[PDB]
Formats: sequence, structure tokens, C-alpha cells
Amino acid sequence: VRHMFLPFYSKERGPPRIRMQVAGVKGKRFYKIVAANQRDPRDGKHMEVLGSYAPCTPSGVEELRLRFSRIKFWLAAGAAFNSKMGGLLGNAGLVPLPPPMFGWRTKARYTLLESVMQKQEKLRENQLREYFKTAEPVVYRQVSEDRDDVEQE
Amino acid sequence: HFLLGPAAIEQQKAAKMQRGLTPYQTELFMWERQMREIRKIYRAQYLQRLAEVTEEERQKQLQLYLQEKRERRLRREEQLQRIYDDKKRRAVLKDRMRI
Amino acid sequence: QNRFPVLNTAENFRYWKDRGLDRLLPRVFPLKLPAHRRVDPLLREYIFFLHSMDPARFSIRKLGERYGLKERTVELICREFSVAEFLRRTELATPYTRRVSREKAVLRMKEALFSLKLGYDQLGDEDLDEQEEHEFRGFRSTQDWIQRQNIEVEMMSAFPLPAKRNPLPKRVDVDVTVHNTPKLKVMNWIDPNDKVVF
Amino acid sequence: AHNPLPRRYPLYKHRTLFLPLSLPSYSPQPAISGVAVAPLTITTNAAQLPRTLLLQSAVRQLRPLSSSWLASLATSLQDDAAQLAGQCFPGTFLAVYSSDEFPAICVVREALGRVAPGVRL
Amino acid sequence: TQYILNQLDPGGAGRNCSGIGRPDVRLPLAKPAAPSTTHLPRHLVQIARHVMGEAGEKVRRKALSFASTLSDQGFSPDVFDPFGTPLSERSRIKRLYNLVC
Amino acid sequence: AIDEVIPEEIRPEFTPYTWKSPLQKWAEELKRKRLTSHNVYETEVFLHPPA
Amino acid sequence: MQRACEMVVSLLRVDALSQRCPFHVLNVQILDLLQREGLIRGFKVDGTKIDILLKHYKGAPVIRNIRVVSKPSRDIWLTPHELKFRTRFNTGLWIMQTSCGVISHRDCLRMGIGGKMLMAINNGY
Amino acid sequence: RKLRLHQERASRGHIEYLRQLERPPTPSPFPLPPSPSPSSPASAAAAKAAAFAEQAAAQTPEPSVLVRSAEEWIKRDFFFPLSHQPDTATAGEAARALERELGLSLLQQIELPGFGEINVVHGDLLSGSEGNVLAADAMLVPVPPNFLPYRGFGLEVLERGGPALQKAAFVEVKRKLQQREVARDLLSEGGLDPGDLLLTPTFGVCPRVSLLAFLVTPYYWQGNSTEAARRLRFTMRRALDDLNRQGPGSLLLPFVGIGLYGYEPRGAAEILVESAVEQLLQVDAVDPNYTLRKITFVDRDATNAALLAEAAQAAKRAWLPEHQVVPAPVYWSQKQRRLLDVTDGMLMFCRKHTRLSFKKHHGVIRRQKTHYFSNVRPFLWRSSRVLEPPPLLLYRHSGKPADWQLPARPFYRQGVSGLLFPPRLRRGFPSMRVNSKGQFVGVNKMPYIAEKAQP
Amino acid sequence: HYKTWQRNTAGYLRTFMRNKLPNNEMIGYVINDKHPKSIRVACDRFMYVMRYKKTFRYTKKVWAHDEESEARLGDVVRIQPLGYRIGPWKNYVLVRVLHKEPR
RNA sequence: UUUUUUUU
RNA sequence: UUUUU
RNA sequence: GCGAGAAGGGAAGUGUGUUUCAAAG
RNA sequence: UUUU
RNA sequence: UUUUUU
RNA sequence: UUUUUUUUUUU
Repeated sequence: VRHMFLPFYSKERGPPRIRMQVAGVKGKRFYKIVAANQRDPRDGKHMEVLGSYAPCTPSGVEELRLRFSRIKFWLAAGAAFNSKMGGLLGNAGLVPLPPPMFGWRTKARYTLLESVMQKQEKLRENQLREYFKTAEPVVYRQVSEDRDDVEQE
Repeated sequence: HFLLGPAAIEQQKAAKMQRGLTPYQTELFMWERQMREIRKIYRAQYLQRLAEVTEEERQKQLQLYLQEKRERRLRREEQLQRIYDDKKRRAVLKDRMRI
Repeated sequence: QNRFPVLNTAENFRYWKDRGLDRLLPRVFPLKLPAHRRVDPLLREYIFFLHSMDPARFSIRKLGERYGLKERTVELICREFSVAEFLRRTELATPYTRRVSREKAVLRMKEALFSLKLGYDQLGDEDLDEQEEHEFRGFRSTQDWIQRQNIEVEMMSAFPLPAKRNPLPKRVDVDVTVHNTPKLKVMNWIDPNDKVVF
Repeated sequence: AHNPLPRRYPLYKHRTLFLPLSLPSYSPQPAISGVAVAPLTITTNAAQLPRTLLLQSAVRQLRPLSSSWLASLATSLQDDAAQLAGQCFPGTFLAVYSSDEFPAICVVREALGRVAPGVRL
Repeated sequence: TQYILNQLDPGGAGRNCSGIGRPDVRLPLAKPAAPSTTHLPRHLVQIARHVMGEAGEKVRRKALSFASTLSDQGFSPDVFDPFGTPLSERSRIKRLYNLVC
Repeated sequence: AIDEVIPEEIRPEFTPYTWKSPLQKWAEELKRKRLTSHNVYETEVFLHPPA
Repeated sequence: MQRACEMVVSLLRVDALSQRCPFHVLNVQILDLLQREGLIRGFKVDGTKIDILLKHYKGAPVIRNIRVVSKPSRDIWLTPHELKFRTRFNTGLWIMQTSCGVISHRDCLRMGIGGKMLMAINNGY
Repeated sequence: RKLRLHQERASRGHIEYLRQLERPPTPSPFPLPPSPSPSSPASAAAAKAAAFAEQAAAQTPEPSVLVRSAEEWIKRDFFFPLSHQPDTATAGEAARALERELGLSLLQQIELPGFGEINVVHGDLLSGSEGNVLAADAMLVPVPPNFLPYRGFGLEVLERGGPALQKAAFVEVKRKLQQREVARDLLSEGGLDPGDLLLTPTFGVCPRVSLLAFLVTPYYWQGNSTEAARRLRFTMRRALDDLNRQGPGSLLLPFVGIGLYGYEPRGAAEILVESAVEQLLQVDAVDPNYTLRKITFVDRDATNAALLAEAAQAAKRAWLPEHQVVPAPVYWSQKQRRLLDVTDGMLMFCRKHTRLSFKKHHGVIRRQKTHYFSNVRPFLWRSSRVLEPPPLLLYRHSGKPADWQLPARPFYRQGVSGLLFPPRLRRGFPSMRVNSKGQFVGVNKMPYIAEKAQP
Repeated sequence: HYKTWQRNTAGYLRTFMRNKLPNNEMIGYVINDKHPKSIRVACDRFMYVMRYKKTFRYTKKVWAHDEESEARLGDVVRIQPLGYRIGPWKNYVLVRVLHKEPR
């Protein structure tokens, strides 16, 4: 069924591809994911808009809005993408998670470091357990009878 | 469930290396082969679902075409009857005046 | 000229309204006040306690039925009570010296004056659920925004008259959440106008 | 590109949000499970009324799936009535019945719903 | 009569009505009248009249079921309520009450 | 079932029942006594203290 | 089409009981719609001219304003979704000429077909 | 079941939103034209023909816009009426097929190990003649008096049984009524009280039923909605309580509140469900006496049955630790907990001088056009107004997303959400068209920025 | 050029339909049939004005081709366009003849 | 009942 | 800039 | 080996553009 | 900066 | 720095 | 102008 994708392909510009754009106001730029050819300009002609991406948001968590019924359809047509694009789509579950830099087999020291961090989090939990039994908003110390408030978050 | 499941991650690591290639290349090529299978799965699914919609739309066109054909045929026939009835009266009346 | 003893007629609509020279006459009106503030402060503590004790047995809806409080009103009582107590136990600041906008300051004065004259309410007086009734709520209530008409004209006949064209729902875009992570938030854009679901 | 706010004496007063909602359909709708869901008044506030909450709740439950001419009319009516009546064996109100004849009418009552649900005797 | 009352006070299934005009309600009538026993079943009353006994057949309710000349919905000396259930109390309206206030 | 309605004063709100909660009964008792007063309730006082 | 616009002058009279009108095929159909709404007491075809009666109430006539939209030199057409905007919050009577005969503006929107605005009866601005 | 893949969960929300917007059709009957029409012959013929066109207009769904040429559409609009079932009204075959695989095309069971055996909500016939056709204590909801005027489930039951059953019912009530009068007279409201129970052995009503209880229920028209709910809870609790120290534990309460006393499937439903759980656990009991360990609900009505199921789900939440949901934004915050010590000197800058606060700069815009092309257009990349979606709900223990969650939040301009003459949009086949051969082909064109903003 | 809002009015749509024909066909009357196997068809078109809301008419004389030379002067015929250029003047092809003038 | 009315 | 009178 | 006018206003009036369709080197 |  | 004040 | 929320027609 390659006949159905003929129009999409452009001889002058090139084959279709998926990338991002840079638009908005100076100082508050936001990424916009669209579909275009290879030689097309970064900000110009576009075939279809897939979504957007906001790496900086007031809440502090990166947002990502995408179309689940369009990305899968475009991939079947034979549309490539950059390395960075694959990583973001992998987390969403649309495509297999690509390997990180230097591969996975070399990730030897990180495995041990991650275990230490996980162990510390579990140990910290045990510490706070006892606190709830004798929670004291106001706790002094044997220095100058100074007041020290305690609050969780 | 295999490509998108945890089994895909461990599959890339368990691969045979080749002389003259970096460790990252072995996993990259293995991942590329997996990406080729997902494209076919989506293509097959889209075509199968599109076929159902195409057949449903075809039935609507046939029903609409038949309904419009009957409406025009009946309306046209009624108009012709009025003209034919009136034309006959004029022809016979005109000959009467000549005599 | 006509007989219609009911309370939903053209003349009876918006009863006790100035129609004539009395429109310019100054008239005093009662001052509105939210229900969550007219209740006895004492009962607020009690209600909060229950909520914080056993949310399962004492649900948001069941708790408000006994005291006659709406689901939305009861939620604010716990939220406003929590913050007041938090600053006292922790020895942070007094409620009186708390910073707040001017809109709330005037509201506090009315609450104190409301009780000084009449008194606090021991139990709320409001219905949990709404009821379809004929009332005047703004200028957008007595208007048809679909057909954009004020006066309906129909043919007078005893035989069954053909029905009117029913309206269709408006299709608009919405968003949903699929995967949420501490360092990333993925969302899906829904397009109801798309024929192919896939 | 605008932030409406009061700029007059009445700067602090109750300002409830109003959401006009006209009739959804002019056709006559039946009662859902015996509870009437017909529109009584056109004035509707933003808060959803309990009567309307029932209709919308059931909407989401429904799944998307699923010679002369005069002589012929009477000929088919008799055949259809006889055929349907014989399936139960191998509307208007005001149907009286005696105490000792309850079994005779009980079977008939329950048998009309299998071939004519519209009957409301 | 039913239609007239419906317009004066909207009331039905799933709605809070004032109970004015219903058979099971006490009203301040100008003159005494018998209850509306027309809606009660005839099979259950007839079978219950014998098992109730003389205590609840001539001294409980029938002792005052025909004391007044007037009646409601005609007359029915055979059908009545042997049990002494008082259908007192009423409900306030939501339309007229809000106008006077 | 309706006839000539004679004006009669009733108090449906203040009607003790076997299903009302203990708090409701208490609250209604105090409120009822306040409205029935004919010496303090039905009076207008300018100053707060009995000057 | 020219004879259609000549009916407004005759029907728009105060101190009169009956007025004549030229006979036309299209004019006969228009009078039928007006009579249904209760605007014309009656009419009769007197051969080369049609005699149309006038309706009055408390002195003043039932018709107070007539606006001619369509003219022989041009043609006004409105889509089903555009007629509603034009005609809104009014009690006026607009004659619509659809393919399936002649009907009022109220019926044109019900069918959703594209009509043709001929004239206006009891219309303001 | 248990959709683990992200793609499966994403598609679930799409179907739910489309189902709400979908409404089945309702063709209205058309009256026959009158034969003795007083109109002129020219108008009579046109009117008669127009009647038939309207009938087929509402019973002939139109195809996609892309099917026929543009020219065709224009001619049809001015020659035929507009259909009542446009192509953009109902979902296509694609939506129906997806639900078959996802699993969306015995209802509920609340099981508690140790207290309550099971809580099955199976809906079926009671007296049609195991889950729902084996018990030993049947329930009934008669009118306050001992005579049912009309309607009511109990009306059928009593008549079915014949005079044999009826005789036992009148004797039991007579003795109970007399006992109350004597007890309230020697030691010092002459009618019955809502919340009483009466026992009556079965007389052939149902072979698989031993007992037949008689629980009175109150009315709904008395008082407001807030007062009505309070009354039902009192009767339920008293009924359940008495049943406990009565006999064996087997409750077959079909549905309480239904009949002719006023019912609300939405509100009334929650009362019942919520009440059942408490009985099992016997919360309100100093001395636990576990006797009742089986509660079931039976409903004939399909519609009602479905609704009942919903209630069950809500009941299960906030009660069992295995089904306790928690918003994602607060779930992660609660995990990485810390103890922060704040001294008196750290709150120096927190305090402020001014007491009150308010906006010191009016939001009155000066330039409508200059501001729009500087701080509105760049920040707008969509042609539709969409608000922030609600947060995702996750579990507490397992920390995984749940199936049931809040629905979408569609937005409407000026509140009105009704279109009478919807146009034929071109969004049905994005970047796809029909060729001369009939096949589907793509296109190469720049999309319109205001495509969705021009309905 | 017409604006986006000008393509949805009934006035413009009606004019478009009249001008639009299958295979971009046209209707006109022959005015010159002197050269062999040649006939000049005079077609009439329409246009819409968004200022005064009035439609006018303007003639469009074009050249056509005939094989059997059946058409004659003053005879309404049907023309069909072609995706090439044949002859110095010939730009159309005949299909049929609707009306025929006596001699 | 709080350095509340009260205002860099 | 300075800051519990 | 591959990419590169990414800094072009000099030509044209019924043209440059827009719209409707079509295109299995 | 009465959050750089 | 004074006056008033659930 | 929302304590523990990044959600809120806050007013």
C-alpha cells in the first residue's frame, strides 16, 4: 500500500520527518512538535501538527501533549526522527525505549549508586515513624532555651 | 506487549558483538530491527480498521442515491401530466375556432 | 379577561418589583452571607474532628446530611478550620494578625455583627440537592440561546402538529492524562471530529 | 487579554456564576425507570439539578453497539394478531377482575409483555 | 381536579410536594367529612374485616365513619379502614410561603 | 380529595418525630421558644445595655 | 415578478374596505399564506383583477408595515444558518420561496432548506 | 482486563468521551396531509409533495463530505431538505470494534475476609420459579398501612399467596398493635412508627424461601430532600439491627425505596449500599454478635441494576486499603518526607508591614491590537479553547493508575452547547482524499491555522 | 479574490453552481462557421459582487472544433475543454447539438 | 479581647 | 537604605 | 566522497496569485 | 523582592 | 502620649 | 487573594 504515501514524499524537499520547532516570546520559548520534510526550514511549512512540548512550566514538571491516533499513523508511512525525539516517545509507551548514551552494558557504577540512594530512602522512613508517637510542635534545646519549630512537607 | 514490555530492554543487552564496532552500536542495531516490526503492526491495524469504515460509508451513499432518484422521478412525472392535459385542451379548442 | 390563578404568569413574574416611579426610590435590602460562616463555631470544630477521625464511616456526604449541609459547603468548613488551628499549635501567628485581602476583612465584620444582633445558627437550613423551580436568576435565564428567539409562534390546530428540529451537541476538544511522573507529565489530545479512532 | 473586575462602590458582593442551559431536545422524552425527566422550567442555574443528573448518568451507560390497499391492511392485522397470541401458549387501563379469577388474569398480565411491551393495562 | 392541583403546586415522583389534595392527608374542611377510602383495595379489606374481630369493626373506625351526612368521592359503606391509623399533619408550600416572607 | 379550605395556623417546622437526631430536637426547641416570645422578641431596643 | 411587488400599495390602506389587485399566478399563492396567519379577511378573483378585503381592529389596520426585500432586478438568498441571524427576537412574517412551494420563515428553518426572502410583514428594522 | 500498556489506557478515555456525546435518534411521526385543503390547487400540490420529503429527511443518514464533489452539495442544499442525522452525529464502525477487544462489551461483589462473607448485587427475578435464588428470609416494603392501593412489589406477593398468607399477616399485626397500646398506657401517636418489623412464614410464595419479613418504609414527599435522606437511614439501620438477633443470617432485601413512595436511583442508591457494609462489621455494637453474614440485592429492572453496580464501586473505595486512590501530585510529595527545623530568626522576612492587600494595578487593557500580537498570538498554538485536564489518580500501596477516574471537562462558549445547523467539516479524513479509482490518497498542503475556530 | 467569509454566502454559492458544470463544460451559441471544421461558440458566464449584492453577465467568445460539421450559425451547442493546444485558434471540442436552426 | 476602631 | 516600638 | 543563491526585488497585466480537480518514472 |  | 469599644 | 496540591470559575 505504498501508493497511499506518494503525495507525502517530496522530491525537492525530501522525505517526511518528525522534529520540533522554536516559537513564542523571547525568554519564554516553547517547543512545538510538527511533521515536515528534511530540507524544510525550522519555522515554516508543516504538514500536520502532532502536539507541543513545554520543558519549563510553573509547576516545575515538564508537560507533553501528543496525539495517540496520529503519531502511530505517521510512523507506518515511514517517517524518521532524531535521537532526542525517540527518547521522549519511548517514555510515553508509543515506541520501544531507546538505549541511553554509551549503551546499557557499560552502566555498571550507576547500578551500585542507585541502590545506595534507594537504601537511604527506606532507612529515612524508619526515622519518622517514632516521631508521630511523640510529635511536639515546639522543641527546645540545652543551649539557650531556644525555640525550634518542626514542620513536614 | 513484548516490544513495549520489560523484555525488550533486556533483549538488547543480550546480543553478540562484532569486531570493529563499539558497544553502543550493538544495541543500536538491535533496537532498529525492533522498530521495523512495530511499523508493520500499526500499518496492518490501520488498514483493517479503515476497511470497516469504508464499507459503512458505501451503504449510506447507495441508500441516499436511491432515495433521491425516486423523489426526482415522481416530481418530474407530476409536472408533465399538468402540461400534457392543458396542451390537449388548447389544440382541440383552436380547431373549433377555425371552423 | 382571562383566568389563570397561578404564580408563573407574565404579571406574577418577578413579584415584589418596582414597576413605575418606585424604581428610583431608595430601598434597603438584606445583606447576604455564606452558610459556612453563619453556623455556630462550636459545631465547626465537632464537624472537623469527625472528618479527620474516620473518613470512611463519616463520609463527606453522610456527615452533611445529619446537620443539613451541602457537599460543597461542608468541604470548606474543614479546610478553613485546619489552617486556623495549624498556626496556633505551631505558635506561628495569631488569627487576628493574619494577612488577608480586604474582601475577607469586611466579611468577618459582617459575621460578628450577624450574631451580635440575631445570634449564631445551631443547625444549617439548606437543601442538599437542588429542585427544578421557576425563579429569576439573571438576565440569561429567560432567553433561548439555541434558536435565538424570545417569542415563540406556533400554528393553532387541534390535529397533531409536526415537531420541531432538535438541536445537536457541540463537539469540542478535551485533554486527558495517561502517564504521570515526577519529572514528566504526558497527556493525550482527544479529537472527537476524527472518523478513524485507531 | 482582559481581566474584568468591579470599579465602583459595589466592590465586595456575592457574584454567583450563571451557566444558561436551554432545552436539550424538544421531543417528548419518557420517564426513566418511572422517574420523570421532562423539563419543567427554562431557567436553569450552573449547578446541575438532581432530575437532570439521572438522564446524563444513564446516557454514558448505553453502549454504542446495537385489489385495494384497504383490504391488505386488515388481512395482515388479523394474521399478525393471531400468530402473536399463539406464541404464549402451546394499551388501556380499567381492567377489572374478581378475587377468585386472579390466576386467570395473572398469566395474561405477564404474557402481554413478551409480544407488546407498550401495553400498560 | 387533579390537573388543577398540579399547576397550583408541582408535585410527582422524585419531587417534594405539599401533600395538599392527596387522599392520605388531613385538611381544614369547613364541615366534617369521611376519609377518601376509594383508593383502598376491596379484596384485602373484605378478608380483613372478619379476622379483625368485633373490637375493630364497630368501635374502632366504623363508630365515626358515618356520623356526618357529607362524604368524599361518593359513599362506600363496605370499603373502609378497620385499622385506626390517623392521617394527620401536613406540609408547607415553597412558592406562596416565600412571597409573604 | 379537597373541599372548602379553612385558614388554620400550623407549624410543620416545629414537629418532633421519632427519627430526628438528638441535636435537631434540641436546636428546634430553643428556636421555637424565641419566636413565641411576646415581650423581648417583639420589641425594638436602640442601645445594647438597659440604659 | 413585477406584479408581486404591486400588491403592497393596495393592501397597505387605512380608510378602505376592499382593494383591487392584478391577477397573477404567483400572487394567488401568496394570499393563501397570509390568510392562515389571520392577516387577510378574504380575497376573490374577479377575472382580470383580484378583490382583496382589509382587516381592521379598533380602527387601526392589522398591517402596519410592509418591506419588499426581493426585487425583479436582483435576488436575495440566505442559507439555513444565516436566516436565523437575520430574523431573531421578532414577531415578523417573512415570505420564503423554497423549491417545495411557498412557506413562511418559521417552516423554512424547520426543514433546513435554502429559501428565498420575498417580502416582510409586520417587520421593524 | 488490567490494561498495563500505556496505549490501551489512552484509548479507554477516548471511547468514554465519545459515548457521552453520542445520542440515539428519535424519529418523530408526521401527520398525514389534509385532503380538503382550502388552499389553491397550485399550493395544494406543492404542500402534498413537501410532506413526503420531510419523512425521508429524518430517516436517511448522509455520507461523508468527501464522497461527492463540492458542486453536488450546493445543489442538494437548495433542492432537498437537510437530514437530521449528519455524518458527524454518531460514531463509526471503528469505535464499536475497539470496544470488543478492550473488554468493554453477577455485577459486583464486595468481599471482606473475617466479617462478611460476600455482598453480591446480582440482578434477576425473585419469584421467577446458588447466587440469587436461595435464601431463608425474604423482605417486603408495603405502604404504612396494611392495604396497598396500587403499585408496589408487595401487592403481587400478597395476592399470589392467596387468603392463606393474608390471614397470617392480619393476625400478626393485630397482636403487635395491641401490645404497644397497653405498654404505653400502664406506665403512664396512636399509629405505627417507621422502623418496625414483622415475621411471616411463607405459604407457598417461593419454595426456596423460609421466612418473609415485613418492614415498613416512610414517604419521600414529606419534607425536603435533605430531610428525606435522614429518614431513610434511620429505617435502614433499625431494620438491619433487629434482623440480627432474629434468626439465621440470610438477607434477601431486593430493593428498598422503590415502588410508590418516591425513589432516587442516584441518591437513594448510596444510602443502601453504605448501610449494608456497616451491618456486617457491626460498628455500632458494644457486644459483637456475628449472626448476619450474607447480604444480597435483587433488582428486576436492567437500568436500575446497572446503576446499583456503580454504587458498589464507590462503597468499596475509602473502606478497603487495597482500593485507596490518591492523586499523583500529592502521592509523590507524601513519599519523600522530611523533617525541617525552622528557628525564630528564619521567619523575619515572612512578616509584612501592611495589614490588608489588594490589586494595585487595574487589568484594563490599553491597546487591544498591540497586546494581542505580542503576548496572545505567540502563546496560542491551538485553534480550540482547552482548559487544564484533571490530575491522574494512582493507588497508595501499589502506586499504579486506577481504571475508574474522573471524566473529561469539555468547555463551551457562553454556556450554550447546542448547534442546530452543524456544517460539514473536512477533519474526518486528515490528509486523505478520494481518487478517480475510488482509492484513498494523501495530500500535501499547509493546514489552516483557524480550521477549528471557524465552525 | 474572495475572502474566507465570502465563500459561504448563498449569493456566491448560487453563482458558482451555475458556472460549474461536469467536466468544466459550457453552454453557448455559435456565431461564426466560415472556416472548415471550425465554429466560434459564444458562452455566457456569471459573477458575484459582494459590495452591492448583484450578479451581472458577460459574454465569453471562444473557438471550438467540429468533426461532422453538423452545427450551424445560431445553434446552441455544448463544448468541452482539452489539455493541449491544437491549431492557431482551436481550443475546444464539440459533444452534441441541443437546438438546430432551420437552414 | 487580638498592640480592635486607626491610616509610610 | 534601615527594621519586633 | 557528500552538502552549499539558505546575504537574490533585476523581468511580467491579464501576468503573478487564489480556488476546484487530477497524477502506479 | 514584601520569593534573585 | 489622647478618645471610643464583646 | 488556597499550609501540607503541581488540582480549584478563589472574588
